[PDB]
Amino acid sequence: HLPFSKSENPVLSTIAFLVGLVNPKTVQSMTQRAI
Amino acid sequence: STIAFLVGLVNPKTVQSMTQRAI
Amino acid sequence: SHSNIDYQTLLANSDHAKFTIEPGVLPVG
Repeated sequence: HLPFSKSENPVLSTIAFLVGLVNPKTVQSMTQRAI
Repeated sequence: STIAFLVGLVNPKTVQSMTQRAI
Repeated sequence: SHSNIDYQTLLANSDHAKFTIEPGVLPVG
């Protein structure tokens, strides 16, 4: 990771953005006031 | 971090626990 | 009709005491 240079082994995948998007879509705040 | 503050024990991993790994 | 592939809706409800999961969320990590 970033707080852990030790990261999960991978050669072609997608991990962080995946859960990121899961939580994002979960928000349902179609007008999410944010960044 | 998740491991940087835990050893010989850990959160399970089948759900979205990596949220922890991005603490 | 179909596309060999299933999907999820957005109008169902919750017992609030479930015991089922599914790899449609990608908590990979």
